[PDB]
Amino acid sequence: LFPPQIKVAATYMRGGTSKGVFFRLQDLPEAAQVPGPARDALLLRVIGSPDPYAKQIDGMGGATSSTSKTVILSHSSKANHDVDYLFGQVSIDKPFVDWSGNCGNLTAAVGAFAISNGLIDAARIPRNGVCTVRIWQANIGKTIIAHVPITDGAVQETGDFELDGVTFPAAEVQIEFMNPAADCMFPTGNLVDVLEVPGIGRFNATMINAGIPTIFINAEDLGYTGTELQDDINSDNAALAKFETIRAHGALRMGLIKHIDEAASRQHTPKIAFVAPPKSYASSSGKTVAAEDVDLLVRALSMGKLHHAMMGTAAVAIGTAAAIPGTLVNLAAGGGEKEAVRFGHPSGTLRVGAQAVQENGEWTVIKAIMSRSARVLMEGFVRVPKP
Amino acid sequence: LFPPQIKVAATYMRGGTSKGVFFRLQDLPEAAQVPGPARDALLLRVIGSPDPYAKQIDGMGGATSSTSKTVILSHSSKANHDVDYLFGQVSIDKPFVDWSGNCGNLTAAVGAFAISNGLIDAARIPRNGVCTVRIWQANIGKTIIAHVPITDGAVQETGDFELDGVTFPAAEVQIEFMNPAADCMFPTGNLVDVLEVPGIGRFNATMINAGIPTIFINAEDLGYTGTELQDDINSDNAALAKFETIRAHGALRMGLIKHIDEAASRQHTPKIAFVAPPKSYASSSGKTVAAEDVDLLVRALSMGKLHHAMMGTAAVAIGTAAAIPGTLVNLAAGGGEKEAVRFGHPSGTLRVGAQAVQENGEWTVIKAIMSRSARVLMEGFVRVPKP
Ligand SMILES: [Ca+2]
Ligand SMILES: [Ca+2]
Ligand SMILES: [Ca+2]
Ligand SMILES: [Ca+2]
Repeated sequence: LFPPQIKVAATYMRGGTSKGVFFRLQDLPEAAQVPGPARDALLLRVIGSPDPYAKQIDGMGGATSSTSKTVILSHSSKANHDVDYLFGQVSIDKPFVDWSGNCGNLTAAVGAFAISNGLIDAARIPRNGVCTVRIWQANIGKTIIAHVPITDGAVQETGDFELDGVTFPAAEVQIEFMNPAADCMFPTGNLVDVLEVPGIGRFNATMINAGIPTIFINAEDLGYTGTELQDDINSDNAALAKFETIRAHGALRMGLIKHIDEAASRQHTPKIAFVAPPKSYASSSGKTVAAEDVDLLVRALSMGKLHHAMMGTAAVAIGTAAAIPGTLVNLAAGGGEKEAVRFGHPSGTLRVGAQAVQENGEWTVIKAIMSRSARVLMEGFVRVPKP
Repeated sequence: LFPPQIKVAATYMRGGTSKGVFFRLQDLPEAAQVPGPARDALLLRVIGSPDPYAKQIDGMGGATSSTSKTVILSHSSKANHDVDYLFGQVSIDKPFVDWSGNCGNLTAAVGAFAISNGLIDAARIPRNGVCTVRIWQANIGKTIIAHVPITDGAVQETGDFELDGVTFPAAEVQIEFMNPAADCMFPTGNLVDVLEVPGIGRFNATMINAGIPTIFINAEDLGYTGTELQDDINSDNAALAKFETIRAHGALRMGLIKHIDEAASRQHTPKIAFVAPPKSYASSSGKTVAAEDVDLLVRALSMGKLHHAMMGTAAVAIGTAAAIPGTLVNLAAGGGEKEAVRFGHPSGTLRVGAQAVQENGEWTVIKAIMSRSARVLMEGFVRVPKP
């Protein structure tokens, strides 16, 4: 006996440079309406994981970190919030869904999905204009604001706003990551540190907890320039192994793990990235990024490979770190106080703003801001074999 | 000033080791219900192409040949057929949909889709048992038969049938490719030819038109063992170019194209593949394929890269060629008469049957047979901006 597949109401969306499968909590099977193995098993099967072929041909996944993602949204019980946002990074190779972080790219899609699916107080949705969606990011306990355009009572998806890494234009969605610093911003208590990896090297690093726990290293310390593309790194097993050990040692120094061996099973956080001063390069689309077009270069890894553009959470970490004089990110951008930076990633450029202000002689960051876009790709029902 | 996206009823399915977006003809926007610019533009946009980033983040595509596919199905008005099947291979990088060939992997999905969407006379569907779907493959003008299991009047999707390259088991769907040889099996009139490839060299090749036009060369004559996985070839841009030049010159030699430059925008057909005698190797999943487990090894390229498993149409070409004594495929399997072969591809093994009969010095093949599986991944509506 092999019962028919179940059907679960879902929407497949692009948010920024990421793709995800979005669910209303109430649309999930009863067993999956709370965190736990039942929920994880459903999401794993929807995506096509675990997959020893690493192709996700038997699911909704695209076999990359940017395309192996799930989102569960529900009404909020938090004061001054409209929607609760839970994000699951679905492992391609392991039966594991990681709930330890946010997805900054899908935030624009979160706002749109909430409006389109009855998760926002109707009084907050104008007939035309802007719907300000106040998102409670339930993974990290942070407020994120999405300013979603509205036309004729519906989300305005289409438009002429272009973002590097996104093939086609769409409507601009402004996002505000409120109070991004973990609440410490710098867990080591230092703006810069030296990560000692005995027998491998010594590496200047800034370790910051804002957007997502992130370790920034200088490109030159790795023999890189910061202009590298995926093909320069992602077939280099030695380089990948090196990034992973530095990430592990950074995780230990940040107090995110107690023993170095824990890093193997904790792949999603912290992120590791490398920075450099402005330099001209051809992006992955063949478009020239001039040194004059950027304040710095940043490349980041996700789930053990160089990311094709930039993770939204990592973009928050870049903006926040750039606003603090003396961080490796700030110094790559020429030092001094900074309200915003435009950085060069493999697919082009991204501008992120972060207002740092002194209070009691210490830096505080009110918010980090960026613009993304989002659109529905498919809507209806996903199917999996009966649980 | 920017109209909403349109909704198009569609089903996203896995068929064999491929994923595709399936449409009823009548569900398409009127402009796309005939061949031409409007249809190709729509399918490109659904998939997320052309994409200079080569990631298909802004569409249904998975940025690989196995995952950049569209299918248009309708009830057949042709005598002795149930469903008209039109397959479009959507280019990742170019504004092109290739209509020159079939997709053998998606054939099982075509049968299931036809049953589930009223494209076959209900009187032909048993309440419980197997529904024999007669498919008119409209790209190549051939009959293909799909034997789809039925439970309680609906397609039985789930089951315990396992196929190398498919993550999870599903219901077995037996497929029959009727009279696979082109209306000639060997367009050159020879079982093995010397293919002259200007700027590269000359190669012994079997060029066969069955399932899909295919050029077969010995692994050793290209400097390979036949045990190669994707990482051994797909980052070797010199090797890839060499393959493409040979593929182009083979296309010309087979009379598929009139001029060598036509191969640039005819990428789906012909295919190029290399063969070897049985050898042990670890598959892409880490599973050992023992030499005793197979009759030969075959690796094939699709759209310029080594394929992750095997194309279904190339599997037909392999089975058919193996059945004709003296082809490079037959010789790789040790020669003599063969009614079926199991070959090793990067993902494991696949068995194909194709009995050949000799009369008056000529071999004919009534049918090529293999088993696949299919399942619905998502159903509902895809969205694209208003055309
Ligand atoms: Ca990628
Ligand atoms: Ca293919
Ligand atoms: Ca129709
Ligand atoms: Ca592939």
